[PDB]
Amino acid sequence: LAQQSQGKALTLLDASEAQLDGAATLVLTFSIPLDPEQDFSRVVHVVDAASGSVDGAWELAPNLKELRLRHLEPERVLVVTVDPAVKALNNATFGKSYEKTITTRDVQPSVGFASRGSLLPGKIAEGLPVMALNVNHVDVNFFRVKPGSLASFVSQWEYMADLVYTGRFDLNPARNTREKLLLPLSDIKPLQQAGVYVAVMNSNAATLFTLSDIGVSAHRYHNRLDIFTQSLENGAAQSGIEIVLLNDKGQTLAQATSDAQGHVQLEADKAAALLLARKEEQTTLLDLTLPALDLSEFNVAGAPGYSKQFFMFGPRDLYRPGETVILNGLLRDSDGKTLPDQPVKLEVVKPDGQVMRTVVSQPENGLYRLNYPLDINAPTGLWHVRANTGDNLLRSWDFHVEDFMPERMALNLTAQKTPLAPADEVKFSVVGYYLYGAPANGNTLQGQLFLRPLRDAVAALPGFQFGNIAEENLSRSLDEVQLTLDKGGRGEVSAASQWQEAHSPLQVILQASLLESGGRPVTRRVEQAIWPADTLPGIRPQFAAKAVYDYRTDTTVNQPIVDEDSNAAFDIVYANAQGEKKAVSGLQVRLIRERRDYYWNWSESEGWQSQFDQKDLVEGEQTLDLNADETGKVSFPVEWGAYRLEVKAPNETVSSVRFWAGYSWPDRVTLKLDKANYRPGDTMKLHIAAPVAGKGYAMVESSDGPLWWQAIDVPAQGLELTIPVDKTWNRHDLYLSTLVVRPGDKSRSATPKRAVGLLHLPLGDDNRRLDLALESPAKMRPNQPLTVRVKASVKHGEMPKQINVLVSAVDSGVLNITDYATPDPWQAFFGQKRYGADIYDIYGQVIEGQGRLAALRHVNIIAQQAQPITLNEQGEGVVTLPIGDFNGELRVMAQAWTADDFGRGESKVVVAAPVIAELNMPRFLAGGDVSRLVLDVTNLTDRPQTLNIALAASGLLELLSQQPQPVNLAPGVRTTLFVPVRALEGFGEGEIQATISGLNLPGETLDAQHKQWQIGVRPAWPAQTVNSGIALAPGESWHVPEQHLANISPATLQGQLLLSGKPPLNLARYIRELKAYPYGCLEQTTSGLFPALYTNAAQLQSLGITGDSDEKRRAAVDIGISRILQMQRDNGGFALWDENGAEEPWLTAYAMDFLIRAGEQGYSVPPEAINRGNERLLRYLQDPGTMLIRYSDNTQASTFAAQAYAALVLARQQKAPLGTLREIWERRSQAASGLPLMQLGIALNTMGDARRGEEAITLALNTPRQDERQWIADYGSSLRDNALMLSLLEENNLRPDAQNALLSSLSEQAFGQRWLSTQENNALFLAAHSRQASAGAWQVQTSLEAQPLSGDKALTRNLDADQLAALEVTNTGSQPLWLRLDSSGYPSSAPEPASNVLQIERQILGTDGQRKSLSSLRSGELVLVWLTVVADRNVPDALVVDLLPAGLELENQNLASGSEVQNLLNQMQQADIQYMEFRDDRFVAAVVVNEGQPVTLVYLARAVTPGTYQLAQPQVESMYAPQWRATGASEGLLIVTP
Repeated sequence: LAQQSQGKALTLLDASEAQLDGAATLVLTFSIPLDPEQDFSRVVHVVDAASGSVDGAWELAPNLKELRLRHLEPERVLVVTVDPAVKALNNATFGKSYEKTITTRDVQPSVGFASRGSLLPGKIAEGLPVMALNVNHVDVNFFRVKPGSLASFVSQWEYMADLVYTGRFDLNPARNTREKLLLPLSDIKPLQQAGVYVAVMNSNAATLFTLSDIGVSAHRYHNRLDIFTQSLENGAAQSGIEIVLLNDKGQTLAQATSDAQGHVQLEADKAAALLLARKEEQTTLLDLTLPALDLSEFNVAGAPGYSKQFFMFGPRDLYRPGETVILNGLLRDSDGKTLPDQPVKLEVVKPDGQVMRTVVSQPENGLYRLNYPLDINAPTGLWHVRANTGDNLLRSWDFHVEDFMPERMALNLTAQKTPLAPADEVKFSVVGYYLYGAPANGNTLQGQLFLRPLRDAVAALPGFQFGNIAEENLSRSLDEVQLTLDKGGRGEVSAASQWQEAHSPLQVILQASLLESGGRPVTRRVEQAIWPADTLPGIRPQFAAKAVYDYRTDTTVNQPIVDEDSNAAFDIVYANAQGEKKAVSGLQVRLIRERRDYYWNWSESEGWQSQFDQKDLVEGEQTLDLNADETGKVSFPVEWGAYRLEVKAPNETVSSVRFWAGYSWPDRVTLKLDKANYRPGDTMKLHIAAPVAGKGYAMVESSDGPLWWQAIDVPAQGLELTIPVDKTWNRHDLYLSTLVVRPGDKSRSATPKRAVGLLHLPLGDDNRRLDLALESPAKMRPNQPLTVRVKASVKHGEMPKQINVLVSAVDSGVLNITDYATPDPWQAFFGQKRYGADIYDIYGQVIEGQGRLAALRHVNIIAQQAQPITLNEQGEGVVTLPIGDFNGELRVMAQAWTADDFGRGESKVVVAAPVIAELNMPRFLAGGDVSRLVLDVTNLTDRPQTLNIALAASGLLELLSQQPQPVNLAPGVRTTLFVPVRALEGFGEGEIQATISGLNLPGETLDAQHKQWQIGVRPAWPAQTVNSGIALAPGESWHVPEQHLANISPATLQGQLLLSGKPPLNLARYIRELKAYPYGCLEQTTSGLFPALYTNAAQLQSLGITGDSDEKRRAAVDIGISRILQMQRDNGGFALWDENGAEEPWLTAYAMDFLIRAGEQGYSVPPEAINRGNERLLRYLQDPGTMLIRYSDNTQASTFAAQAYAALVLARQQKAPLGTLREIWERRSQAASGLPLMQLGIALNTMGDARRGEEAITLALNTPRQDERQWIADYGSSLRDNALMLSLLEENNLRPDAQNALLSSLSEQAFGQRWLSTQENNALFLAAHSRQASAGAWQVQTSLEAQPLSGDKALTRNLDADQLAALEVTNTGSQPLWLRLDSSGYPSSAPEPASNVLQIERQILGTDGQRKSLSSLRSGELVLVWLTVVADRNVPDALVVDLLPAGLELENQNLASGSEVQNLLNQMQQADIQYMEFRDDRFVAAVVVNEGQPVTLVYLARAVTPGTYQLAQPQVESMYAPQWRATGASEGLLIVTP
């Protein structure tokens, strides 16, 4: 706005100094708002008439009138000048120049201690730092705290004294400048006397400091506290008494006195804050609530140490919504030994913290397993599996859930295969195209070239490594690719040779992203091999890689290792790219030892870093000769350290392989041990070396508490100790601590008076590791079992018995996303556990630690896991893993375990297909749609191929063209076949089947390639249902009304005939109508689950319903329950569409009711959900204000309904406080229906007061639903209310003569048919379900069968399109006969647009804004689908559904380049949209339609697959008053062209 200032001039109101935010600030105040753009510098300026220019950082307030300048130096003469410009907002401009001089005035004085104090003691403790500003002197009192009330006094501090005043310190700081001055105390005799003192002046007016000789140290554990009291003065070792106190509270928790060693042992958990150590007059304190000593630079990192070790693991940690998460678990003690059988409580936790499933998992032959089906609409993000073993210390297995959107484009990158010489330049062939069979034209490809060392350079010879691993400049980045592509799809990249000196095989890797519209690119990578000679040397170690820990990676890694002082064997070859093995003589084979000399190095911002100087030494050398087809074998004696075997050929080509001979690959107290690794029986030789000689104590400890300790005196030549290893030392969380202290309190040369040393105590054993060798072919063909053979080894001792192995196979791509390391149980049970203790000290604070070092280096996923096998006597086993499709690299993994031992196994299998065939098709099809499918076929073999492709259509789909001719494909070439198909009327799926014959492969027989695609097929027009019924007197006849047949196409025409001897209820109709399209709505999902909850296949088939073998049903119930839980809010309440949506109490009550009912039928639901639900319902009852019912017409009725239902739901659980029920009953007049009164009545009847219950029931049966249908927020109707009331009556067994009459009336009332709500269907089902119509005899003659139909219970029978068109029924029974006939089918002609209350219209525009034809659309073209909905009422539950033509796919983005289009979008921004989802074949939108304001909806759509597609009418309805419907016109057809 700001035009309120229009017509006004611009004058300066006030330019002056002021205190702003505690700082001296210059403020100019103008009359009217200024131009907020930063132009203040060439117009308004300040000038010191002495110093000159100053800070010109002009600031403008939230107000546009005041211009500020912060931080002015005191007592300064400032000249402020305002030039004639400034402009302001209404371009008024300031008149002339305004100059004003001002003095900035002095600052108010201040003084106080820089610190509240510290508990650090001293022998004299001089110098008290103070921050003075313009102050000549300070008076300070000096108190001495009473040794009696000392405790309470100090406890009052942090979270009672005499007086020894001296005071008056002369502080002479410079003017207008805050200086840090110190107060001497050395020349104050009445203060050197030990004790606790407090200074106070008259803003930190007081500080504290202690004088004492007692130097205290403390090690706190999770439940134990060990204290060591020694002297600050005479080295170490001291007695004395000490106490542990509470937080704020000065109350004692425990007391003790030091022994002859200084040690003390106390039991304390939390709250034990202040620690106080006295020796008569001397007293030293320690605040344990402060931060402990930082040990970040020590090797103390690791996993927490638990008594019970629960190792959770699986094939992967990255899943997509829909597929099942697999989890395995192994439970052991603190030394990896078996514990007695016990359960474990596992909970699945989704990102927002809520629990999705809670299982008490039992083990099976020692292995815990957990499968969790992720819902199709599961939240993406970080999930946890939370395990409880009983200690209430929660274990957590993290796993990510992500969803990947398709690429809708294809990029092909190819190279020259055969290696190039360094002289050659490298050129890459690029071919990009759209999936619907169109060249990617003008698409800007952007990528990058990389240079890497090729070591796997010969596929014919696996294991052989090529190239000098020591050669420099083998791994660097090259040029960046930016190619406009231009041509119809094709492009060419090139790379000039920056490599010549290279003596190793190189590879140049292109990584390129193809761009569409700056939205979701298609990235691919390709590599070109480069050799320095047509033939090269190659090394393959005979010894196998062993599993070892890498602290940089923090996971178990395979490395080539041999035993210390041994013989390293190697296979050498002289070979080329193709083929194998050539002749050569005089191969120079050197064994190079890599010697490293480590040394520490200090710096300014690096701190103490561990450096090292390396040197390569030639330990061994041999000379070798090789003939044609020979594998030379060399053996080199090795000792210890890192080696590399180097083979050099006469053509100056080098190949090196690094390996190790040993499994081992200043400001602190350096600790050393005699030998790495121990056992619970040996003895430790501990060497302690400190920079400066001193006294203190060493310790061997863990979590829980210390296992050994000793006070020590370390001279200037180190110290040697001998420590025994008890039998109770088998924890792997053991650490060896050392504390050394310098004698003198004061000294020179700085010297850290405190020195700490801390070393992890090695105790593991390499004899308990199962070494796993996984044998499998490095290459295989898809759709054939992958055979993996396991071979275990142990090195020392015999083969353990009953080795359980758990093999898995996962696509390496999925693993590389998360950098997923193959899980190892060994490192889990025997790995280095963390230092579980906090060190509290009284000496100087820790330096900082700088910090610990780090390290530096749609398609359905293939992810399997076989059952656990058991190896034989030789430790051998075999597993088969059926590989589906897939073309890439599988990482085969295996975890093994016995009772005491554990192991890991890795392997890599390249799954590759000879030829690849991909069929691009639309996301679905509609009956009658003709569509052009694109079949891309590529030949990856080295030979040319003549393939015979055979296509076959199955299901609701047929081919239109003849079979393809035989295709001649050259190596690497791709061809495109067009497959015109048509869909068939019906609801189902169509399958395309492809068979490729020929192939030809020397060495392989190979059965012909088969492939199969499925596609969804739905009728373009909504299903039409027609219901009839009648009562037939004895002798009467009845024929099928022509209404059931007219304008409906046969073969799609179903029908159900219900015959009953009493007023019936269409159970099967309710059930069948409760089986609708997803949409994801809560209530819809819940209502649909009630039938499945109370009907087995036995009962279903009796009604003419088949499918789901009960287990499938129960699984569906589970899926439903998940889908329900995925919408429970954080506060326990539920929402209609999503977890972050508005809250609806009635739905909360509903969902809860279903969940309780589900629990009653043996289905599991996490107690968190149930409990928060019940809490929320209870709060609905006891705090009605928390509710917020939106779009209601009668809030009191809404509230009463919600409260009544909640009351019932809780009352069922015996959790409904009667007082509140009565408190509600005293508001019964607000009820706008009988149902709430009924429910509340049952609640009262349930929780005691039967009288008011019966009253509520009787009243309910005489309280008709009264409301002009607006909302009320009970999702209800007269029908559903009467149904649910009858249901409650029948369920609770109450009034008979009422439920009979009501049942009959309801059966009669059910003739408000054709369009019922899900809630109505559910209610009707609940009514019919709990019904007991008893014996009702009936006989009838029909056209269906020669014999009469007869029964005493109501019978439902199915009818085909013929039986139904010829139906005749005649009662041949003595008594009457009730007959119902329900029909359903799909139209033969497009139906006329209808309308009722709601009105829908659709118009298609172009992105330009103009109207667009749906008969001239080319592929890849965008169109705006403009929907408009209107109604003469307030429809809060309006749901828009716009069926797509298969030729259009939706762009998923809400809100929607300009022009009158924006004038539509805006209107969409004014529409209160509840929910919106862009499906594969639908546009959906939950919205409220207010009276007399049209709802505008626009959504973007892209044309893709060429063809002639059916086009359906728009559709809108009221979800719970579904007689209010509208379908609005259609152009008839959609044409998409290439």
